[PDB]
Amino acid sequence: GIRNPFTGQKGNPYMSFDEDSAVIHRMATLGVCVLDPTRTMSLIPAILQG
Amino acid sequence: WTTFVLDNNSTRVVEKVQSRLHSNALSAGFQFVEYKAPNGVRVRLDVDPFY
Amino acid sequence: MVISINQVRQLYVAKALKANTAALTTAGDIVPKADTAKTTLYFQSMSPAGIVASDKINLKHVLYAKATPSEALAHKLVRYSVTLDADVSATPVAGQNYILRLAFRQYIGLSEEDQYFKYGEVIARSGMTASDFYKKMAISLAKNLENKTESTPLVNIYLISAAAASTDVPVTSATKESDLTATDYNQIIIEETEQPWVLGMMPQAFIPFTPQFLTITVDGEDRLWGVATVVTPTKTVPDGHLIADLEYFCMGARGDIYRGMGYPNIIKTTYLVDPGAVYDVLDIHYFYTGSNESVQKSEKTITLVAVDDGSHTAMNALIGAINTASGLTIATL
Amino acid sequence: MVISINQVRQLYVAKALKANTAALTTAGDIVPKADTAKTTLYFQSMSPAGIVASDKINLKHVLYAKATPSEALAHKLVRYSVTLDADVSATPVAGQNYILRLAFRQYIGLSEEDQYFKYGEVIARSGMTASDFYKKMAISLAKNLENKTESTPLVNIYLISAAAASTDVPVTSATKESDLTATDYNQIIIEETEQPWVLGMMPQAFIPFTPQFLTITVDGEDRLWGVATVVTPTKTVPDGHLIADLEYFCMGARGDIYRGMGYPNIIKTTYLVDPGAVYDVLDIHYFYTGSNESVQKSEKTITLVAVDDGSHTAMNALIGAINTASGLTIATL
Amino acid sequence: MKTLRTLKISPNAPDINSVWLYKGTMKYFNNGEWETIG
Amino acid sequence: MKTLRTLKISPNAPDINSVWLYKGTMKYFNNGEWETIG
Ligand SMILES: [Mg+2]
Repeated sequence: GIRNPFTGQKGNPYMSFDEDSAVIHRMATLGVCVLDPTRTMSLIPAILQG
Repeated sequence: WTTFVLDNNSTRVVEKVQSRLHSNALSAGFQFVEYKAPNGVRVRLDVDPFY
Repeated sequence: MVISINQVRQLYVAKALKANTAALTTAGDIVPKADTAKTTLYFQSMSPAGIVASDKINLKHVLYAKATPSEALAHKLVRYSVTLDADVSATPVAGQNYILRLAFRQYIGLSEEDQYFKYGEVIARSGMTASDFYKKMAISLAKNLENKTESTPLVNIYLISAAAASTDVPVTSATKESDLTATDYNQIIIEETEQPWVLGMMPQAFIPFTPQFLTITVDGEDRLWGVATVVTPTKTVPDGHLIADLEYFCMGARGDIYRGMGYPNIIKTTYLVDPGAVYDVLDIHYFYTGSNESVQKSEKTITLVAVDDGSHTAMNALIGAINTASGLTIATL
Repeated sequence: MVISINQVRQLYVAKALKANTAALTTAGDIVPKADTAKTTLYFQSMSPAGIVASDKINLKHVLYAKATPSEALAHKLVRYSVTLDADVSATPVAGQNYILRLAFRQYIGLSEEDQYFKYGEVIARSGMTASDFYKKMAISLAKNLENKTESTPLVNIYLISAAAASTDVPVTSATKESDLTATDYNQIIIEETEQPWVLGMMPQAFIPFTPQFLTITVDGEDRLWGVATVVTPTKTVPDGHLIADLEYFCMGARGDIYRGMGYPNIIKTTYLVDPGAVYDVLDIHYFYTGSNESVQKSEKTITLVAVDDGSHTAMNALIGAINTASGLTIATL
Repeated sequence: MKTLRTLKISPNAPDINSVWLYKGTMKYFNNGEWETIG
Repeated sequence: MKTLRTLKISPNAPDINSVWLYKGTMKYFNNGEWETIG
């Protein structure tokens, strides 16, 4: 709105709302590939299955 | 530890000494001052005569 | 799937019998047409976009015409009874680890060298009876083989009590020890499972296995613990998946050889078979030869597919129409 | 404690619901006020410095309105029962060292990575009965634990004899073997202990734990000697310590923020909620939407607290007066 | 076929791979429990 | 805790650190004497 505590900018040419607050927004995109899952063996205890 | 037999070449609980009484004259004695638990836990003795 | 051919194989769906060419109204029809002098036979089938015919079967040049039921095209899911070999020990011994290995033989691939080994294991305690062992082992095998994580269904595992002796109780990864409350368990049966299937892209196959036992020490000797014997199978896979994949291949002979290759632009062949209905298969196999020095023949075959209801009403009516119209002695199944 | 808010949280204390204004004379009274067309709603509450009227709730702009029966805010102290299971041995094996490792967590820390361990050890004898083992283990538990001269201990150790089966004998560090004269002890109970609480500086926290066992050998194999099963709790913590911390924070959303920082020069804000009684809660969460450019909502909430006499009478009189004046339908508990 | 090299006299269960000699009993490990001779 | 390692077959008694076997009788050194097992 009026001030921006994330940068320190008192005054606003382009206001987003009028309630004198500031919301940060972040986005990201991630991803993990496993080519072959028969090349990883595993022994898990049976109380971890569910 | 039935698995591992504790011999004389590594423990040395009796040792050859030099004396006038016999050529192959032998000592006797041993003591443990350390235990080494699994996953890196080593305990060492420190004897304070204050105790 | 992809099949092998004797120089051609073409399929026509016999969803109905209309007995003359004028009654070809709805899709899936068939009319076995032949002349009054029985020398050529052909089938007028109703395509989804018009009337089409078959090749003119020379009735003096047929080699065999044998129709099979739906129960000759069902793969029986094989079973294996896991029991305690009483020559070793009728009771579970008080100390040993009782591990059972399941040796699959065609995992992912088509070879016998692409194996897969899953395990189920019970630490046997003092006072454990024979039935308490089967209660703990069919749970420990189900949490390995019938979990919600495995990409393919490996085996279906059942338990048989001594009071029923035929009725199977299903165990899964969610089966708790209070669900199985019976002190008369005498075997653990490990049955094959049907694989997931996509029309024309993923064929129908199975993963065969062998329950192999690990060794336990009775006395001072390591006595292979258990015995695993084959039981006569009870559950059979349906026929409709093998016949849905059989038309998809045989429509490419009379049609476009590629099916979806390059997709902005395909000629969509509309099929007429249901993968959830059982069918019957009739195969008139023949050849062609001309009256000259070319005595070499060109073998062919024609598959007909009609729906099966258990009493074979549509196929025997299809056989009975071909036999009187063409003069061929096809065996009514 | 500090809480998370939806841009504000305002708390008002309901001690006695008078009928209207000029009847509010003592500190802590309240009356919900509204108009004849049921447009706005506000609570005129008597602060100890005068009448303080709350924020006006626009009745078209209410998200929810729900109340809490004050038994949904009481913490239950978990009880574990330590018994020698009949699977391993119902009697103590004459040569084995029985060590019980209590695995505590969150100790004088805020995370579960701050773990603490207390113990209890009894080496059994040849004529060792099971009931004398539960007598001797609990005293050895009361020596490693229950020795804090400074503060109250982490857990409470009890003993239940089989002749009583419902009344627990308390075991403390003063308790010797001769004080426990019963011969039928069958379990050891490890109850949680209510941690210290001061108003506005330390919250109500707890130290969770899990009684764990070290392996004894019976038939040459290392087995866990006992089982720790959780039974239903019998002793609960009342609601006095959570609600007084809630008034400590939501009186700083209206009044003084500097709650005892520059210590001679403070504003002494009197608190109305006493920690020696249980308290119901009623929440009203609303918003405000402006005209023609400011459509964004500034969401708010109003919390009301009233003393609970067990029968939920003082809260039901408060909900019964809001539903008449404002017209909302809050569930009377 | 199952070799036991040593014998241990003890009032406790000594070890799985040894002979437990009490006063008038000779126990050894067999089938998950201690089988007495004689 | 006293670990016996050897078994000796002799018509007379061997040392206290071995087990005595003769004609069908097992004896080992317990309570200061040779005690029969059976
Ligand atoms: Mg893997």
